[PDB]
Amino acid sequence: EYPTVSEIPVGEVRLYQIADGVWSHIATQSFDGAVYPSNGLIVRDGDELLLIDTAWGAKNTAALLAEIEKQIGLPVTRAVSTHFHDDRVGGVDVLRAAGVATYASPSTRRLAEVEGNEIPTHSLEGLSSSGDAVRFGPVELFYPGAAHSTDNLVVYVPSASVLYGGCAIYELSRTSAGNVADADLAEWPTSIERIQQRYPEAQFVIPGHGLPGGLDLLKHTTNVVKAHTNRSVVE
Ligand code: NA
Ligand SMILES: [Zn+2]
Ligand SMILES: [Zn+2]
Ligand SMILES: [Zn+2]
Repeated sequence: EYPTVSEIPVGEVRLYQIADGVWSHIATQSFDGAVYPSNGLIVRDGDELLLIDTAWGAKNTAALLAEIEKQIGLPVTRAVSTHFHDDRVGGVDVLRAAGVATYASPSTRRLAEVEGNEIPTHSLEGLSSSGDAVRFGPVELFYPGAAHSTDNLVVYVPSASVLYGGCAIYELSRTSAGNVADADLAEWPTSIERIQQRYPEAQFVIPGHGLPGGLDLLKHTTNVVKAHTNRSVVE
């Protein structure tokens, strides 16, 4: 029942409840002449909500806020962007105008500024070096090292065993490398292994784009990334 790319008109946002107090948000965007889906996370935070990632642009993010109020009815009070690309920070200004406190690591904030992308307000401490983890409300933020980008964070919800990999993790249907312009292809498998070693208890794994699955999304991603490094597509 997870919504697929052809099931979400561009400009609309769907929510999917993964576990008690955990939802993903799903939006779509035109990119490279195709239409791509994109996931973020919503985590219940007492009587408030913690948002992970925007919905890829101002229009989608406004629709995300409206859909959250329609379906959940609790206020989004904080948001964390997991890397500097537009599918993660595009819409930060909308969140800020809606009273959401926006956060990213210093590295993400700097890279967003260099790229010309929206810059989250707050700087997350303690995520500078590969292997660093910090608790942030009801989630753990983890910097596994460079992968899809040098700044990419992953997010674990310990109460629900939900691992949100962001764009460092590919859905199973993705057979080839996606947007790797800013990626560290050489470190990506090592970074995935750090994720596997830290969260072997994860029951649900949410990629940055596409269908959730289990922990075999990690090995699938390593396989695809390694094939790309070797100028190969297998699947
Ligand atoms: Na709180
Ligand atoms: Zn990206
Ligand atoms: Zn992405
Ligand atoms: Zn595979």
